[PDB]
Amino acid sequence: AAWVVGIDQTLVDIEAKVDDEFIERYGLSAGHSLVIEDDVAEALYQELKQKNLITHQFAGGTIGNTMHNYSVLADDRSVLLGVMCSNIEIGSYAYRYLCNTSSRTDLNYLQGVDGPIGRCFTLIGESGERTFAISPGHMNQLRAESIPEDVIAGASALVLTSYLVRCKPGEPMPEATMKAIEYAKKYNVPVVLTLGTKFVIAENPQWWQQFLKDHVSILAMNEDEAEALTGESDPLLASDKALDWVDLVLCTAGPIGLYMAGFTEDEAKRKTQHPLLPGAIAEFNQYEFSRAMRHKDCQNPLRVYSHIAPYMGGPEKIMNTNGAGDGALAALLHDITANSYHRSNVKFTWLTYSSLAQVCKYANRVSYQVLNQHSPRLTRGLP
Amino acid sequence: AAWVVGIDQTLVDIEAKVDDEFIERYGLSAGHSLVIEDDVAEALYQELKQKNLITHQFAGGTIGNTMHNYSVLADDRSVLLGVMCSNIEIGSYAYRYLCNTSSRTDLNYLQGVDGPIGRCFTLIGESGERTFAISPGHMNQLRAESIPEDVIAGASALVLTSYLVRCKPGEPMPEATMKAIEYAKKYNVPVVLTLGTKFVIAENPQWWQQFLKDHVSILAMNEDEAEALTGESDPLLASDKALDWVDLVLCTAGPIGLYMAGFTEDEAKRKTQHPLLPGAIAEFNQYEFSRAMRHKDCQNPLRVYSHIAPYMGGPEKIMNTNGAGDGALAALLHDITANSYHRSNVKFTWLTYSSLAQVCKYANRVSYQVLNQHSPRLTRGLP
Ligand SMILES: Nc1ncnc2c1ncn2[C@@H]1O[C@H](COP(=O)(O)OP(=O)(O)O)[C@@H](O)[C@H]1O
Ligand SMILES: Nc1ncnc2c1ncn2[C@@H]1O[C@H](COP(=O)(O)OP(=O)(O)O)[C@@H](O)[C@H]1O
Ligand SMILES: Nc1nc2c(ncn2[C@@H]2O[C@H](CO)[C@@H](O)[C@H]2O)c(=O)[nH]1
Ligand SMILES: Nc1nc2c(ncn2[C@@H]2O[C@H](CO)[C@@H](O)[C@H]2O)c(=O)[nH]1
Ligand SMILES: Nc1nc2c(ncn2[C@@H]2O[C@H](CO)[C@@H](O)[C@H]2O)c(=O)[nH]1
Ligand SMILES: Nc1nc2c(ncn2[C@@H]2O[C@H](CO)[C@@H](O)[C@H]2O)c(=O)[nH]1
Ligand SMILES: [K+]
Ligand SMILES: [K+]
Ligand SMILES: [K+]
Ligand SMILES: [K+]
Ligand SMILES: [K+]
Ligand SMILES: [Mg+2]
Ligand SMILES: [Mg+2]
Repeated sequence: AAWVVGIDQTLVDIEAKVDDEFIERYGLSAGHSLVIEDDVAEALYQELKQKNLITHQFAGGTIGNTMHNYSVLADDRSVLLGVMCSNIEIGSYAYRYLCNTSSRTDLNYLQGVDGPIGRCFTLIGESGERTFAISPGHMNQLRAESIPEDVIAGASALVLTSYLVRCKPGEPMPEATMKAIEYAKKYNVPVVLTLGTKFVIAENPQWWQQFLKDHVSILAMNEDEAEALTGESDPLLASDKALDWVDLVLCTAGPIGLYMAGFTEDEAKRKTQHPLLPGAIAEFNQYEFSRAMRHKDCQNPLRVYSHIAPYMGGPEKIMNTNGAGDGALAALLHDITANSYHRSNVKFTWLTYSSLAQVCKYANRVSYQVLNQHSPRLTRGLP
Repeated sequence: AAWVVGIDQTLVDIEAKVDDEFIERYGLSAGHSLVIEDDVAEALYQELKQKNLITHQFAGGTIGNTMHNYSVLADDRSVLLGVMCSNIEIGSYAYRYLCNTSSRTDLNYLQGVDGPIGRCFTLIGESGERTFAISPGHMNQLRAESIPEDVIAGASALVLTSYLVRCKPGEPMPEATMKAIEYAKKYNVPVVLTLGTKFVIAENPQWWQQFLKDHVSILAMNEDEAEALTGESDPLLASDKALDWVDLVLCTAGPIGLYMAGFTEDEAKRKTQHPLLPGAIAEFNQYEFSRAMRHKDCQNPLRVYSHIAPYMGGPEKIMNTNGAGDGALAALLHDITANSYHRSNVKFTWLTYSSLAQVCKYANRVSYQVLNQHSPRLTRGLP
């Protein structure tokens, strides 16, 4: 009855640990996600195989990962829009993508293409920095016609990544994304945007601010992406600034924990039972126990905030940080879809089922689980 | 480092509720698994579509289900041997099979075939009886050459179903199964056999007894399959009889619960702390807290037994019984693979990591989880 829908560039992650000389030889920069040309991708790939450097291969992609993790956490249906090879051979990257993907992530609406899916070479340097080298293939060949209106109509949210606007001139993926947003507005489905790297956002932060104003209900980002978007180095102030443009903000801050900022109907606010925290906004967590509402659904919207430290107190061992923030987003999507199911099975129009503080606690536990494994994709739910 | 391997006939389950007149019109008998001819399968299928009777479609197959459930429970690798369409189109049954299958069930060793995978029409009658109509396609075209010796060599168990010997004359699947058993014996890998329906076993129980003697370490069955195999209507006596032929028996008994029978080194026996149960074997659970050992690894083998009632006391609602016993088997496979990992990461050579009583408790919880959903395949682990 309730489900979430996402658009991704269909990607398999190919992971390898490499030298600093490896990153330079293929024109990459540490900590970036960069699209590379086909001839560079082949030389890079051939060298990884030649030197037996590939450590893992698995379905990837920001939104693929997030829909996968949602369905693992909720054991409920998500729908992934994107491309898939029209003829899949055994053992191919497309074959692996299907096998790797969560059983409850519906892949029946992927659009056939006459070329390969994307490859993300996830390169870990000696210093521990992570770099993504993207060989797109046909991953940006999703057409607007292939966007099922009915799937978006019944969805609790439409989930997007900023990477979807990055493509070669004339490819249809940006147009397909805007068609899905059109449908979301038609059916009052909240649009979720997660940001992809500070460097990309920094290319044109003002364009992204206007995009958020125009189309986005829920924003997810880490503190560096937030600084690139808003100019605020303080995650709390960056989140508050972004509330000028969206309804609800998830801003993760690594070892500091994570922040949520949103709106609630002033009449319905709920004060916290935790000590009031100091910050750039004094006592910002005063109404942490409130549930989130879209701004338009409030007569007297009150801004509310929450912060929660990592599930992991102290410097407990991190196996691999890749994907931790997107895991926090998957927890939020679970709470939002739970609210949709509880509404159909029936006052104030809520956005989340739980309070900001409760959603933050859940997101923190999910992030921890992702930190304790190599993949950005969970394959079992929380204990 | 540790994994389990299974051989299945690659099958998608197509489920429908139908009338008693439907079962007769296609030559079926309630409660059976029957192979049907291609022209009958097409008429049966066309009628299910015409009358919009299909309620669910999902990857099926006894061993596919069990490898899937193992990997969901353990969040560890299983390997599935079998066939797969060589060219997979989007939306096809082969495409669905790959998407449905657990992320940690390795499907990279499936053998290409130039025809369709199997279809199991799972038909639920008005009276609640379940019938399986099998359209094999190329599911029995697995060749012995396609059995990876290295995969079996490092496995904690080779898992088979009695259905693997059912095929058309001249098809290679029986020979491929015997090749895998050959490798299992070569590397001292225990062979697991689960029985598929009382009616099939009853066709030649003595052949199955000799097969078990010759090749099988671990036997899994329900009480009706056990009666067909052994002639014993009492599940405890049927399990004890089967210990004449195998090392360890899992005999499930529906609302009565389930039984385990095995061997332990007499010196290493552990007495229970539960009240001694009456039965056809007096105080049969006296050494319930012992771990299981293969008979050949005992100098003084002692027969040990355990019984555990259902996790569900009382007549609590059952959503769908399909697959509950095979879920219990997946729990046992988890405990056996855990023992293999704990051995490599290091006395008596054990078969299970836990006692019979503990394995029975775990198997009962898994069965309950399968009873509380429609599919025989779990998509999330235990809480
Ligand atoms: N170094 C760390 N120590 C403890 N917790 C961490 C650490 N890095 C990430 N986390 C947890 O994972 C969450 C998301 O991490 P973050 O690095 O902010 O996201 P991203 O994956 O987007 O870079 C954090 O809110 C925190 O709970
Ligand atoms: N009617 C029932 N009531 C309670 N528990 C059940 C029932 N049917 C099955 N179970 C549970 O599921 C387990 C396996 O069920 P069973 O019907 O024996 O296996 P199969 O699926 O092979 O027919 C049982 O041991 C029991 O724990
Ligand atoms: N959609 C998409 N995901 C990306 C891109 N670059 C990196 N990622 C993914 O980001 C994930 C880590 O957060 C990896 O699984 C990558 O596949 C990109 O250009 N597009
Ligand atoms: N997200 C958000 N929307 C606002 C805010 N103030 C006004 N709006 C809405 O944004 C539009 C600009 O007037 C109108 O639809 C307003 O209702 C704000 O602080 N945050
Ligand atoms: N391998 C195999 N599984 C079967 C057969 N008949 C029924 N099943 C499966 O048994 C399961 C229920 O226990 C279903 O998922 C069916 O697909 C058969 O002939 N072969
Ligand atoms: N499973 C099992 N094997 C046995 C039993 N008794 C003897 N064997 C073995 O079966 C073979 C027949 O002698 C030999 O390998 C014996 O060690 C028994 O009760 N159960
Ligand atoms: K991000
Ligand atoms: K990770
Ligand atoms: K899958
Ligand atoms: K059975
Ligand atoms: K079931
Ligand atoms: Mg990080
Ligand atoms: Mg049953």
